[PDB]
Amino acid sequence: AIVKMSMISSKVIGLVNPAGITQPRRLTKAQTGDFVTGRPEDISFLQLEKQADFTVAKAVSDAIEARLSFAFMLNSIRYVASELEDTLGGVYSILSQELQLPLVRVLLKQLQATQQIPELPKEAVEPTISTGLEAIGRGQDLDKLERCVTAWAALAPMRDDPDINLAMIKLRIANAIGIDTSGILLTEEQKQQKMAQQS
Amino acid sequence: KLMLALFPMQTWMRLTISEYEAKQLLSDPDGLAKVDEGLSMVERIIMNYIESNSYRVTLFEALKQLVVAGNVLLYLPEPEGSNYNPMKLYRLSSYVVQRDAFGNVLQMVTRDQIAFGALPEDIRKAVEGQGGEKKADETIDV
Amino acid sequence: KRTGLAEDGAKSVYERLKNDRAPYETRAQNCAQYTIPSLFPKDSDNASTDYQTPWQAVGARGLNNLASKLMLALFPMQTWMRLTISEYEAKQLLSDPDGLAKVDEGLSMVERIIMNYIESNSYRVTLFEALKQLVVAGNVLLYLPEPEGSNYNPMKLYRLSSYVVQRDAFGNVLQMVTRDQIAFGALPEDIRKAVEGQGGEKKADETIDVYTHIYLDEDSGEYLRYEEVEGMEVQGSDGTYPKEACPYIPIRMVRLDGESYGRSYIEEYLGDLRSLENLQEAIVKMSMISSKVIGLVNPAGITQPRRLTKAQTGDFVTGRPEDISFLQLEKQADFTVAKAVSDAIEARLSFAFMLNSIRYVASELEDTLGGVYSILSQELQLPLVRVLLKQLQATQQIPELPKEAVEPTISTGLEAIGRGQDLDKLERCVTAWAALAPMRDDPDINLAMIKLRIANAIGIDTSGILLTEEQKQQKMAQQS
Repeated sequence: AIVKMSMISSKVIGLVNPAGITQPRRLTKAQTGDFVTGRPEDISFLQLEKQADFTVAKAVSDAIEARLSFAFMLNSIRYVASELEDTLGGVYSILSQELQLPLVRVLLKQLQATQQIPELPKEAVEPTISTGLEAIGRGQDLDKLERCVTAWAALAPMRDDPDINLAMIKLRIANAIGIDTSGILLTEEQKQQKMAQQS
Repeated sequence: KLMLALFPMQTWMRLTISEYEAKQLLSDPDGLAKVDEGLSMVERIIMNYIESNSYRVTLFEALKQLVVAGNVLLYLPEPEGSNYNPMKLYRLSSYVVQRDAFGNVLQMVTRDQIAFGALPEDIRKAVEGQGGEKKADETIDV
Repeated sequence: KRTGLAEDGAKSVYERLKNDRAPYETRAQNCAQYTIPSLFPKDSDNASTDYQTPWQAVGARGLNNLASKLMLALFPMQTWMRLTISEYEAKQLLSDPDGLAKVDEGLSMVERIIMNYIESNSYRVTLFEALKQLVVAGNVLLYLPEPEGSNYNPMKLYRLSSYVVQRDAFGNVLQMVTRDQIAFGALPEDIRKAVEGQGGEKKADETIDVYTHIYLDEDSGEYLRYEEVEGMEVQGSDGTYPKEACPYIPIRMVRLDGESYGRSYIEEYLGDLRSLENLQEAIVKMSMISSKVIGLVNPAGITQPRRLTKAQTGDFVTGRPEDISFLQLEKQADFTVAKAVSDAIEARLSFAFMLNSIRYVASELEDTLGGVYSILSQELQLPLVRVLLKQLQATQQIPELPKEAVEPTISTGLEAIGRGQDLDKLERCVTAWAALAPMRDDPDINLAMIKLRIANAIGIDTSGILLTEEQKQQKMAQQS
């Protein structure tokens, strides 16, 4: 509607009042200047008076565009998923079970059928957990590991503090983080056997 | 946005081990770390295969089709040597599906118009045998 | 003697297929007319023709900006394809990870040689022209001539009007004919002798039509290529190319099932261009009308223009100011509404053409806006990287001794800009390893375990960079 009103507006028509004295022939057959007989009020141009309707139409169109943009994320990685992209329509979690997992379940088995990713663990089935949000960047294992290693870096000044037990604190903070320290942290037996081997 | 979220540059799938199921049959945690390293290698190889076969373009086309008309069938041909074989995207107009209430029942039929002369050898001989001679231009429905 | 698809002849098939190419030519001509018209002139159009400039003048800017952005993203100055190795399939047939490092170095050397060849042949300008033609009328045929020594041989770009293509629903069936005119002066010797034998006496000026036709072998074969000059082919040109490494590489911007090619990016914004150009033409014509000045003098008054004209500065003249008046274009509100609508159209087109904006101007900017630029990364990039290879490989310009894998190409931009992201995943792990030094004298922890764990978390391959227990043991034993 707005575009068609604009097209209507584009056309120019010269409304000349018959009761007047201005004759368009002498207007057309005249160069720049060239004083001509007539009155300006006689010549008038048709105009599209439909303005308020234009304003209300523009307001409604703006509102519809705003709601659609909010719906299409035009008015906005994990901030490109979890927040925004999984909040403006929860389809990043329904298409992670329809497109992501099925593809990695078929791609892995085919690549096993050929000799490109030989698997022979005999321990587990190595389940695929594509579930992007869950495993966007190999999970939140690097953050946990760096935090626990940084914490272990501290407490170094207080090594010569017989009252406290460094290993106990280290294991307690590891448990608090929830990280697995089966091999990272040497248990009592591991420490004793390492000391014996060192001799 | 969905293509930058679902399928990003960084690994998008993780291979889990279900700890305490492999620990019992394992010598020292170094074995668990080696298992995790092997899983990471498998993930890297999956990245390599997905990127080498131009899967991203087909996935983006499928994603756009899903947004406009949510449905697409992605056929993954069996690997043959190393020559790239991108998944042949099937739009809505080319395939049909049948589902029960649960979706357990599947009956998927895909229609592809390949002109004689480009028909896989087996199909070329099959169509030639069923009838007489097929023009190299006319389309053959498979 | 030619089999199916070629018995009638290259000329006949080209004439037959030209009728199916007409709609694409017409839409390309319309798109060119509303954008820069000189880009895609009509066949009849020739010298002495004036290309009236479009009124809107946003289509030209948008086309130029899209072409520039696509050149910058798809084909940057630095490397834009990465050679893969299919890890752990070579390790089974490889001695030590140092061999993997050497293989990676060789692949990098191959990539550098490809960059050198692409730059030395002015591929950038031809590719820019091809991208612009794709944006205005998405279809181009890029012929890559067989390398000869080291002399420059830029690809011979073929505009839409110079060739035809035939595709089935999949597009597997190809029957490509390219028409080019050579004025009997640059004709290679074989073609010149062929035409001289077929005909009588020719002139060095008159044009000679040369048709190159390639088609699928009727049997389980590859593409058959031959050149037809006038009725009969030339015995010299009997080349045969594999279905994979075809150096003609037809291109399409927007691919639709059934259609053999076309659907330019500007094709689906042609309505916006139409409306904006109509509005701008109306506004400009209104301005031109307003430019004319006419002195409307009321006859009922007493002011006579003759004494007004025959008077110097000052020179008091009898009359009344109200007698003399000038007609004006009072069409003002219409001007406001037309300006508002034209501005809205310009804004939508501008952000659609990226006017109101390597890796950010690509996987973003030229991605969220522009639909798919990754179709030109599988239709232009990969095919060119797969022909440059096997051509530089048939000639002795790149090493040819894989004997491990086929070394796939991941040329497609987003995936490979700057040899992937290996350098970041390496600098991060090296920075992590640089740390943990102060806690080395900590009997509680095993540093190697944390190093391996962080390497696994990053996902980088640590086969050679990090010495495992065994290799460290042999190294220490040998050092003694």
